[PDB]
Amino acid sequence: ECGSGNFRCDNGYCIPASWRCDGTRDCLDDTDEIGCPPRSCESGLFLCPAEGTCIPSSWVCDEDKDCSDGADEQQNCA
Amino acid sequence: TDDCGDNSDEENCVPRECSESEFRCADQQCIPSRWVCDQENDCGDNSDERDCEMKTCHPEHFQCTSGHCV
Amino acid sequence: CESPQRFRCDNSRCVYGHQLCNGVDDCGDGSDEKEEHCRKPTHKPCTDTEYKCSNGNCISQHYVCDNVNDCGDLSDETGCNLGDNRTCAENICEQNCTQLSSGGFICSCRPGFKPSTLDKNSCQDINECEEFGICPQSCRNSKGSYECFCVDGFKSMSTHYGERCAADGSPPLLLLPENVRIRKYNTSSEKFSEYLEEEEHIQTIDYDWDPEHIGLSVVYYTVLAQGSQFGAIKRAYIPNFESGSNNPIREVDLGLKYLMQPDGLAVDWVGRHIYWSDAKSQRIEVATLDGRYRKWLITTQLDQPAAIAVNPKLGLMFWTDQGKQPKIESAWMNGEHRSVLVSENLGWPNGLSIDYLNDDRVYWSDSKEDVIEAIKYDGTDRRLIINEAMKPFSLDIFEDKLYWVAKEKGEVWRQNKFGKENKEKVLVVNPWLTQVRIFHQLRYNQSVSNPCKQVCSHLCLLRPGGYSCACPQGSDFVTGSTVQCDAASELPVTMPPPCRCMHGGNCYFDENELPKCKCSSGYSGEYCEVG
Ligand SMILES: *[C@@H]1O[C@H](CO)[C@@H](O[C@@H]2O[C@H](CO)[C@@H](O)[C@H](O[C@@H]3O[C@H](CO)[C@@H](O)[C@H](O)[C@@H]3O)[C@H]2NC(C)=O)[C@H](O)[C@H]1NC(C)=O
Ligand SMILES: *[C@@H]1O[C@H](CO)[C@@H](O[C@@H]2O[C@H](CO)[C@@H](O)[C@H](O)[C@H]2NC(C)=O)[C@H](O)[C@H]1NC(C)=O
Ligand SMILES: *[C@@H]1O[C@H](CO)[C@@H](O)[C@H](O)[C@H]1NC(C)=O
Ligand SMILES: *[C@H]1O[C@H](CO)[C@H](O)[C@H](O)[C@H]1NC(C)=O
Ligand SMILES: [Ca+2]
Ligand SMILES: [Ca+2]
Ligand SMILES: [Ca+2]
Ligand SMILES: [Ca+2]
Ligand SMILES: [Ca+2]
Ligand SMILES: [Ca+2]
Repeated sequence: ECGSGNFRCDNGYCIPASWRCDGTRDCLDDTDEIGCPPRSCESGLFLCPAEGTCIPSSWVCDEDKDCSDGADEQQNCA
Repeated sequence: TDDCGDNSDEENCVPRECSESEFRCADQQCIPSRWVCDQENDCGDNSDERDCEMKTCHPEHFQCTSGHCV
Repeated sequence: CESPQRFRCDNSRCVYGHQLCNGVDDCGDGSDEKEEHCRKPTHKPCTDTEYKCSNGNCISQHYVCDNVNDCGDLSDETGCNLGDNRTCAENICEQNCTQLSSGGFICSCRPGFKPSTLDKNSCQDINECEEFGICPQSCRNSKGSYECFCVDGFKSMSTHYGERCAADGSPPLLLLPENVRIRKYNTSSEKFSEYLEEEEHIQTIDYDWDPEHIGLSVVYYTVLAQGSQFGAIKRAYIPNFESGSNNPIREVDLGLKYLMQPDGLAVDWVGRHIYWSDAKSQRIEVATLDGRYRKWLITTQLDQPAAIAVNPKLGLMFWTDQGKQPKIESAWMNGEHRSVLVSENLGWPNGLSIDYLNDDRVYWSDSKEDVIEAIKYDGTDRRLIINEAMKPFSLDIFEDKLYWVAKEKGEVWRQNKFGKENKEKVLVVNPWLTQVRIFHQLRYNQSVSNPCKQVCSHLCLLRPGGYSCACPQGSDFVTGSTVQCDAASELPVTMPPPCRCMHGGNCYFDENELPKCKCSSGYSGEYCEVG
């Protein structure tokens, strides 16, 4: 084990906490960017996960392929 | 080698496989394994001498710091 | 000289039938190749008693919803719900609701929309951005509309036969390697200028844009093994400015000894590593830009590794094998997750290039099948771009055009990169020509941050969304650690000072061989910059 401020990767190598959720893998098993709180945007809007921009309830569930993933009509419109 | 006298044997020659103690040269030729990194050009273009900082020698051979076996 | 069958030109001579606006002046005043009467004079108004259908097919209302297709795409039958007890005022249809003569409401999807496929009387917007070559650089979707926006560093410039976006800087140079010399060529100035000379057995070229920001890029080049002497990977500065012949280029070997035929070389500008593929050694390996810490990367199932490429944005390397089993394989820069992209309908895949600015699409040149094809980086949507390419040897992509070398002709050829239009010839050089490469900064995105945290001891290779540690060949990690390796570190290699005389003047070696310029008329400074 190591210090309180160091996040431990499953293999035993422990990295600083600042490198959690930093946008880059650092663990060989990617665990520092896995299990990390996903992005979100303000009320009535949605973030298309594939490109990461705020889109409105005009286009989520507009019956068609408004997000770059094409997936709103099943992943949002459940 | 031209044996017939008219190169009949060597025409359309497919290079042979190497056997268990032979190394296949760059230009598809087989030589004794003991000729690899022996401080001499045996494959015609020193292709045997290529990149032997990263291999051990035979049990009875001493290895120079340059990778050659003596 | 009657308009319905003969084009009456301005000079009072008339032109027979289809010759009007065919691409060659049959009139003799230039107006034969003009818009006038030949180019789109009428746009077909149709009445309440017709439907001008989905594709412009105008058909009588009696045929609309009669259960017999006139329109071709069956759009005169779309919906076709029937009963005079029904009106458009009940609003079943999502958008262009209309009333028919028989049996009540009938409704079209708006131009730029198709019927919902899960139901009739409902329509989706077409995502036109999925169509290949609909926009030059970027596409944004809207309800039956889109925009051909282009990314930062590209000014929108209206052009002939469509709009494109400019280079926002100095016109691109081509690099043209021959066995004895590398040559430059300004695509706008259209002049050769001297560069690396008195060399021998050159084969391939890549560059790093201005690593020290002192206004000098560096090109890496390969020398083949000859007779009984090994090859080399060597590197030298090249001016980004207009200077040449007056600047003695000094070659330096990286010291990567035991090297035979490096037919493929690529420089990772983000990871500061150089990737090359030795055909004779049957491997593709990596080392730092100065030639230290050599590590074999991929050594299995390689017959004859051809030209390679790297995409630091996606952390994916690409390479081609032109042996008995031709294939195009991609992998991480670390060397894990090796996979085969395309292995069918392949001849001699010998030149490969990635379109960074267009969905990171991959193009390659086949010198045996005589074709150039493009595939998405994951390997779906294969389409031949240009055929009858006269055996392309090498290719590179820049702006809205694709460049290649027609090998035995020694010619450099150019074409729309989306497969449209017709081929163009740029210039003619020796059959010793072995590449074309566009020397420009927009060609390699310089604002791609290296994810490495300096943690790695010797090498910090890239991988998708991160990095990884490695150490030279014939060494291993210190037990229990995945960062430090037992091999002794080596100091970085010092590159000799370059010659820098921009607007003119001649370089000169002083007592300690430091370069110095004799400034020309009307210019001053240590490097003759301002005057
Ligand atoms: C070369 O690569 C760089 C990235 O290394 C590209 O820069 C990014 O381009 C996008 C395009 O629209 C911008 O949004 C990025 O700005 C950033 O956006 C995020 C949200 O997605 C914000 O959190 C940031 O604050 C910032 O606004 C931009 N990123 C950076 C670091 O510049 C660039 O487009 C690309 N260029 C070419 C020619 O390919
Ligand atoms: C390639 O040619 C172009 C001209 O077609 C050069 O661009 C000009 O270069 C001069 C050099 O003093 C500048 O002052 C001008 O402003 C440039 N004009 C344009 C249109 O931008 C370019 O420098 C040449 N490049 C090389 C290396 O030869
Ligand atoms: C519906 O179709 C007609 C052609 O029949 C067209 O002129 C009109 O603009 C469309 N409606 C809207 C709201 O655009
Ligand atoms: C060293 O290389 C020689 C020659 O190939 C033998 O293969 C030997 O077994 C190797 N030694 C070790 C310890 O791997
Ligand atoms: Ca991290
Ligand atoms: Ca939608
Ligand atoms: Ca030998
Ligand atoms: Ca004509
Ligand atoms: Ca009909
Ligand atoms: Ca659209």
